[PDB]
Amino acid sequence: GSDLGKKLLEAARAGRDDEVRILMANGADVNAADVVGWTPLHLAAYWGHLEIVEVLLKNGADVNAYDTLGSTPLHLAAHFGHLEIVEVLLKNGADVNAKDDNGITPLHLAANRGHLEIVEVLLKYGADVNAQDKFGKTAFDISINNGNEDLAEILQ
Amino acid sequence: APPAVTISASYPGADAKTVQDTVTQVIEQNMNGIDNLMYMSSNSDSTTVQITLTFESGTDADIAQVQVQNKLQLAMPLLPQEVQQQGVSVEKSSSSFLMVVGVINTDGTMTQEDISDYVAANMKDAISRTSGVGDVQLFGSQYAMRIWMNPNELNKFQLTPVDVITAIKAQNAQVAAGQLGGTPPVKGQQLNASIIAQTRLTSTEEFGKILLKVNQDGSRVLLRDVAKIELGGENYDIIAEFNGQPASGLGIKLATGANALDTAAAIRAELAKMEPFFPSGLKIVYPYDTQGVFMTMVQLPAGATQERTQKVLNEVTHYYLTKEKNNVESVFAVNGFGFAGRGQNTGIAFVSLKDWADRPGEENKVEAITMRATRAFSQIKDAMVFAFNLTGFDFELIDQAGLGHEKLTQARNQLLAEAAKHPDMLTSVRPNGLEDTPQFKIDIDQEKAQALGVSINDINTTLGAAWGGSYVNDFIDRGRVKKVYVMSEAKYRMLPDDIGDWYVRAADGQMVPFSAFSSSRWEYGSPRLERYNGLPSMEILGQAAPGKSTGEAMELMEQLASKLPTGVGYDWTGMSY
Amino acid sequence: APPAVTISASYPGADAKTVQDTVTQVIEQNMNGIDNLMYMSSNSDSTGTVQITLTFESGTDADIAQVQVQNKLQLAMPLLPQEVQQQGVSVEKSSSSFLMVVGVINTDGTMTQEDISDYVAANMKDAISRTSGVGDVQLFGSQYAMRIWMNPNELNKFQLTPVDVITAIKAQNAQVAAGQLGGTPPVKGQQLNASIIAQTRLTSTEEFGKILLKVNQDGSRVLLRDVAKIELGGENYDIIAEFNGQPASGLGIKLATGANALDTAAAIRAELAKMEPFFPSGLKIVYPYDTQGVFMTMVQLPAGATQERTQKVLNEVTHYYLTKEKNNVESVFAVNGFGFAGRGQNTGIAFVSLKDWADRPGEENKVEAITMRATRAFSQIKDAMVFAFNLATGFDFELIDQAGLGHEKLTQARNQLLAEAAKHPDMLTSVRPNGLEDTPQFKIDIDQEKAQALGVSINDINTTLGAAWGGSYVNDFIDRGRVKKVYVMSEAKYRMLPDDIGDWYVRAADGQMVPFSAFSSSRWEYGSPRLERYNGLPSMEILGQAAPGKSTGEAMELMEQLASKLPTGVGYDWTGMSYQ
Amino acid sequence: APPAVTISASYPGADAKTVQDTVTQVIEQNMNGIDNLMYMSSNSDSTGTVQITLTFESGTDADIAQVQVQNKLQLAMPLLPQEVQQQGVSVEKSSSSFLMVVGVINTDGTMTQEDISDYVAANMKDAISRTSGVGDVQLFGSQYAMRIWMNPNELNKFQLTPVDVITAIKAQNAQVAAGQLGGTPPVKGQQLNASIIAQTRLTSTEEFGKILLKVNQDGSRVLLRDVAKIELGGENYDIIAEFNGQPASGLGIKLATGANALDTAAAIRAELAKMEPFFPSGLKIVYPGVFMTMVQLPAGATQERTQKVLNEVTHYYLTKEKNNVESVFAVNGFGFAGRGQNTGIAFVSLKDWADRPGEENKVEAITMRATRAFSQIKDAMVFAFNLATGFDFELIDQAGLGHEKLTQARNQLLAEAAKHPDMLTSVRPNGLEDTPQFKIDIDQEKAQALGVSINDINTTLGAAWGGSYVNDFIDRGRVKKVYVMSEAKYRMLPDDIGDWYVRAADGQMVPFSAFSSSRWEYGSPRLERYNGLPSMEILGQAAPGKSTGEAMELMEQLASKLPTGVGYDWTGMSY
Ligand SMILES: CCNc1cc2oc3c/c(=[NH+]\CC)c(C)cc-3c(-c3ccccc3C(=O)OCC)c2cc1C
Repeated sequence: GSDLGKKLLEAARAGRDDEVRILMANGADVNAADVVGWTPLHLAAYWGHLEIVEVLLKNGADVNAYDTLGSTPLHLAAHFGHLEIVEVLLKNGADVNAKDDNGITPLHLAANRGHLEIVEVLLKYGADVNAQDKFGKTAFDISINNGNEDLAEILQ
Repeated sequence: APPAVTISASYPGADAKTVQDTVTQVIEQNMNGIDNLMYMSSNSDSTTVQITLTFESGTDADIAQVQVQNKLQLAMPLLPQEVQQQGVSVEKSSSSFLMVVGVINTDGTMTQEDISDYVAANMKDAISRTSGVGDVQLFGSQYAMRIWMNPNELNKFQLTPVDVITAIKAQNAQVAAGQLGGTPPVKGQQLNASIIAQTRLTSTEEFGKILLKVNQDGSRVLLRDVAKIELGGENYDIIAEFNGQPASGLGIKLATGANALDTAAAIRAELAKMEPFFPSGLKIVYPYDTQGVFMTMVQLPAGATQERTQKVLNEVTHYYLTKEKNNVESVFAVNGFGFAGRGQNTGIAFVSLKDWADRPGEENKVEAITMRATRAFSQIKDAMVFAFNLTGFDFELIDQAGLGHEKLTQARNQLLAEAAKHPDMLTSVRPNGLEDTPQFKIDIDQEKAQALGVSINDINTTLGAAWGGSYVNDFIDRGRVKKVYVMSEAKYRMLPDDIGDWYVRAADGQMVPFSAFSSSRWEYGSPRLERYNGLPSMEILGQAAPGKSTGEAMELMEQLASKLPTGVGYDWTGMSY
Repeated sequence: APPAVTISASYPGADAKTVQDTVTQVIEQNMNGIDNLMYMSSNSDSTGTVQITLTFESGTDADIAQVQVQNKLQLAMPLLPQEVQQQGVSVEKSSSSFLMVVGVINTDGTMTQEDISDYVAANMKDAISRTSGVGDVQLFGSQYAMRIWMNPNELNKFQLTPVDVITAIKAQNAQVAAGQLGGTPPVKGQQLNASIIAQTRLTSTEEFGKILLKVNQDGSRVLLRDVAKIELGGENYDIIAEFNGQPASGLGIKLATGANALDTAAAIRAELAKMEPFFPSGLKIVYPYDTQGVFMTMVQLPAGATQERTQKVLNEVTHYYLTKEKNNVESVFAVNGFGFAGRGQNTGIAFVSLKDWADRPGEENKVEAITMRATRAFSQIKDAMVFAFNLATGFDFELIDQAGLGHEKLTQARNQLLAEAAKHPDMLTSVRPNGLEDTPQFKIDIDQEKAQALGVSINDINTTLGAAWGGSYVNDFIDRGRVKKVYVMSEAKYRMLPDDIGDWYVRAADGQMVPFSAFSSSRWEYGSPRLERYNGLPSMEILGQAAPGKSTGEAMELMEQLASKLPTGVGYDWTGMSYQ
Repeated sequence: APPAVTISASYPGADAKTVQDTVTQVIEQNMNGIDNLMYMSSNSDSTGTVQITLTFESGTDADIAQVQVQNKLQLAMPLLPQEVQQQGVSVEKSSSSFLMVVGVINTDGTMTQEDISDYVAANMKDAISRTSGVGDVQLFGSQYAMRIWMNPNELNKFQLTPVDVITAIKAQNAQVAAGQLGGTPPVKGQQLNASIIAQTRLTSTEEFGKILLKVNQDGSRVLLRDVAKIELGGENYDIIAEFNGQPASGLGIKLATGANALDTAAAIRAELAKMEPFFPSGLKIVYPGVFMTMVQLPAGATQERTQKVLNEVTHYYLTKEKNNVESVFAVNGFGFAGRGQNTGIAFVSLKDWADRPGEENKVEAITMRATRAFSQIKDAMVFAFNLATGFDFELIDQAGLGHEKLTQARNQLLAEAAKHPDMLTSVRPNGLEDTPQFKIDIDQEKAQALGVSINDINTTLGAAWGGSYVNDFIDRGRVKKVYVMSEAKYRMLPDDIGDWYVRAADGQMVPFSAFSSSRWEYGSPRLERYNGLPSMEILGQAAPGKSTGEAMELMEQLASKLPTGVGYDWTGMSY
């Protein structure tokens, strides 16, 4: 974690698009992690800053970065309802069936919060619908436990 | 001033939200039918709760306190058991210190840790009962018996933190056992005597030989065989120094309405009674007395460690002990305590100058020194370091429609963005609170926990005792009542991968690691949730730009606010009311 | 009048006798060594409520009286049932009557009464209660709670009890302190410092829906929604307001003893002005009672009377003002389930506001004539004691049990006194009891021996019975940012009739479900729904008016004579107007 | 005077150290933030009792003080044990003494002091405390409690413990909320609306006797009757009150600040004349001008022994001074600087000053004589007296030394005050001395090997030997307590310990003898603290021809010679 590393991580978090462009042109590591393994792409995917996600990826950011628990920026975007950013990440080669340490996939997360449009974009890009987390659970099982019949219908 | 009563409560190991939703909201919902209350504000930290009720100018501070204490007494049973046992305080006092009573050990026989317990066990209470003394803040902690649990050894003998706690409550008891020949007695009874059964334990020796279980062959598993046992602080958050050496002390606030000068003398008279009986080396030093003194505040960004805050306090101390030798008699510095609040990320330094007569020239007076000092400390990285003696504006952004913390933040951020686009009216419009930070979120899978026969109560006691600590009961240390705390030894509660080394016993006697029924991810949450008149809030400070007045700046802020998302309100408080 | 401190407690699911003997008596016994105390009275209701009123000398410092009363209350707090402590006992120092009513409607009809009452309770009530001068605040409605409406068939089908339900809800709607990573004392060099977030309070009907009750041996899941309906709904369903026939809620605001009526009303309108901008579309404040321009209407049916039956009377009363008095009456704010003398199912009240003084010319159009006409017209209403009045020479008689005679004998000795006062029209007109008559109650007896034989615990029986038929406050949850209560109760249809007792099951130690009828018996008996007390002993308050022209001293003097002839045990005292 | 507020709490069955380290210390630690406090002192004693006395600056509002003190205590109630909260911790201004004392007696010999006290509680006390000018009214006794007097032989016989009896009472003397038929919200169209009434509180000894403890496998029931004697009795039996040898109760009445004593005293006498027609057979009111007689037996001495001596005292006044004495009101278990089975105090009411003519029938002449007569009593100090030159010294533990070292230091100072009888005389402790006590250790290992729970052990011991306030009942429509304790004959001597059995996890009854060991040791029956630290009050006075301030300089001089960690401080009328 160097100085222009920290300047970027913080800037990617707050959505200051100008500042991200500035720091990129002065060689700021696009894979600067913080103490939990969050690259700027993690931060941007979490806090819904679409431009910065494109701009980082454009400057060669790791689309499949792991945090210290196995979780990728796609996971974050799927979990919190950031549709365009899900699309944009998967466009640049985001692993659709990435698993965190618990066996949790972006689909599991999107499913569990009932983010229906994200679920389809995911299925579209090759998303193993019979994936199981550590407790044996599919995105279907999740849809049943949440009484969410619109999703079970999408899952067929 | 307008008088302010301050409620304070605590929840060992709780987060801001837990605190807010089990304590803060509950107290606030019952603070009513109280005369002359202007407004009410509150804080809930990832440490602890402060509710501050500010009354109409002219109000009788005594009544405000009595009335308040009484409504809190009626809410007491709605609070969690853990909170009540710590004991809430309700105080009527100024929010600035009257003085600070430093305590050092010139022979170096006693550590920072030992000194603070001396102060807690022998000095604090008497000073606390001195008339004029509103609040007393210990710069350190009183000793507790610390049971530092080992999870490897606990799992070896199929015990959990639940077993430890159960045994500590059974074997560190004080039993009422009646009497021989007690009343009503049979005719001709000659003997009357007290029955003495178990008494509280007093030593590490004693706690260590608490018997946890007998194995099926016959050997004995004692508490010293699953834990390290030492006297150590109730908390470890606050550490102090006096000219760079280990120290403790008492921040003493003046009771609303008391004589400052008389209270100072009374405090001095009570300390004169104590001195004769100090251990060899202990010595009172007087680092801050209210043209003569000032403070220096240290805010690090939230998520900062004690170790890093100590680095910044060292540079602050160093500057006064080296570059300002001829003006500064002494620096009392405290890691973990800040002018506003507590936490691993803040600190304060009380500075005492040499006799006015030995600092000739306008460049060695208090204004010139503090200014130079702040200029000197502005060249410090990721830390707001500001030195000051003892008016812009004070604005609360209020959640008026159940929006949530995530949403109120965006509305706060949108107001800050707009205020930055008028440099000619508003300068440094900053938020007074803190930012969200990475926190570890762990889900208990109820299905798997049930399938394996693992109690949720045993799970959450295990989690919470190990990682946050748990006040079990009381013990007597050199004749004073003190707390017993069970918590994990530092090394088995530092990293995420350590979660999986804690085992919990199932209904069928088998050990089950947390890994088996838990799952975790990172997320962001608040380390300080604010409330203003019962509702979520965010305090924003700013000042009026040069050659422009308060009212115009306020009028602008009021206009900017009208253009915030639906359900976001505002109000003026403090100086701005 | 003289200053009064009021202790109010609530015990959900409790009958009047249980309330009295478990809450009231215990508090009462500590109410001594209180300076300037004239007298003390109290009611214990089968609505599960106590109201101890302590009345003081004139010129008594109300702040000091409240402190002295509360200081003594604290002696009893630890002896009160935990269920009472948790509801929050209150000590207040207000006038007995309202200063104003703040009404709330929805002009787009998009919010039911239940909704409106939850909005006022969660966004408006507290701020108003904190406003200075506000002695007491009474919500006409009830804040939402999470309602688990259990179905006993479904619970039996899966070998479950309400106890199981309650246990699962305490485990899975928990808010856990889990500590930190990198917390102090750290291992030197530690960089990471993060809070540990474990379970947090549930926020939605959906989250309660999925609470896991059991894994079956065949691997299928039993969720809370499989054995209950789940929804937001009132903490209780006893209080229903209307404004001009439309659904409403509101706040009855009483003035604090000694406070300035005009300043306090100003501060309320100030604090109401801060709220209005953030309302949901449709919501509106209205002002049906300010304090001749206004008057109330008391509505009291006999005990045992349902909510529906009181609603018909309130309908007939609202109808008279809205049809017959249109030219004078501006608004009517009617409340079912809350009346003058506290609360019941059998009680009600209407706040009536007239038009402008200058739109109502004639003596037959002023407050007196109107109230007279209304009162007169309502007198012909059957099975109801309705009268209308704005706000003098009667008496206030307490009949006291002073030899442990009991409630039944005291009723007998009351009636003897009333039937004798019936034979003295010359001196006494309308000697009437101020309280309620005994009504049928369902006495049930747990057979201990059969319970022990079958291996079922009494705690499990009594939790199953109380929770199903009375409700149980389990813990808190968080609704749109605010802390609120979670209540477990039977769905209405399974707690309506006596045969329903047998459909509930308790699980024994050996895993077998035992129906409630295996270990109980029941029979009808009578009993009180408002047990009165005076200066600590069981009492019955009798009201009356001196006969036309006779003085209250001469009326009082005969009541004393009549009372002399009552059985031994039975004394008397004078209260209210008749004390001085 | 200077105003003073007194916090009283009670932990029944508790010894002095238990009360100190569990209640007193905890309350002390929360007595901060209280305005105008000069000093604070407290005693913790073997009868289960704490007195904490906060003394305030002259001219301090004693009502403001009461309130600030009360609120701090209340905020600390959760820190105190359950059994202490349930007794009630009172905070009351202790400044004034009694306006007047009203004794109540029976002349038929048909009523115990428990019986009379219950009558006073239920028929007189409240009416009196409502009387014009009356503040606090203190009962000399309690109301009745339902007493369950357990039998360990009958308990073991049917394989039960006191834990079982307590559970059984909590379940069968219960009154819980059971809701309604057709309660809201109903099904619309509901006609029926009826409260459900399940168990109610029990009302009589009969109903407690029927409490079902268990059903044996042969069919037959075991009732609480079958293992306990059950009777209406007192809340506690530490004190015995006689008026001229007859059973007594009474009311101590105080005057509400503001009000007038002459008008209040007639107001009370009026109010008592009203009740006097309604009394049961032979119940009389008496009114005790007055001097006192102290009684003090040695360490370990019993109630019965103190009562023989009190009776002798009452007899001497009623015979040898029948011309001068009207009454002797005798209190056994209370005195100056004392509570306990070995202390007592007789209040002697004299006749009119008119009818005692001649210097030999005046108070001083009588008391001198009485003191001569009583000095010929074996194993008893008995001083007669009527209530200047003395001091009040607090020896203080300043470094956590503990009781034994603080006693050793008190002795060092007292032996030294003997050597200057020229300046100092009567240098003595105000307090009590250590005394024999019965230490019983539970063997943790043995209890676990047998499957005997420790909580079952400590409840069995405490419930049987110290008594236990289980819950409330309703006696003639009045809420009253229910205590479980052993019948007296099975909790008297050390051998009685082995009679008590405990059921283990497997079902076998295990005697106390199998998992406990015992011995005699010494310990305080009255521990003192001063400004929050352990203390020992020392009293004295200056000799002939010596000012009091000179004698103080010498105490201070010797006191500066004591072991390291021992300090002192001046209190009371030497402050
Ligand atoms: C002419 C009769 N005079 C008195 C008779 C008394 O009888 C008492 C009987 C009691 N119970 C009977 C079952 C109890 C509990 C306290 C009594 C006190 C008492 C109350 C409070 C504090 C101290 C004492 C007390 O005993 O005084 C010692 C200084 C008492 C006091 C006086 C003056």
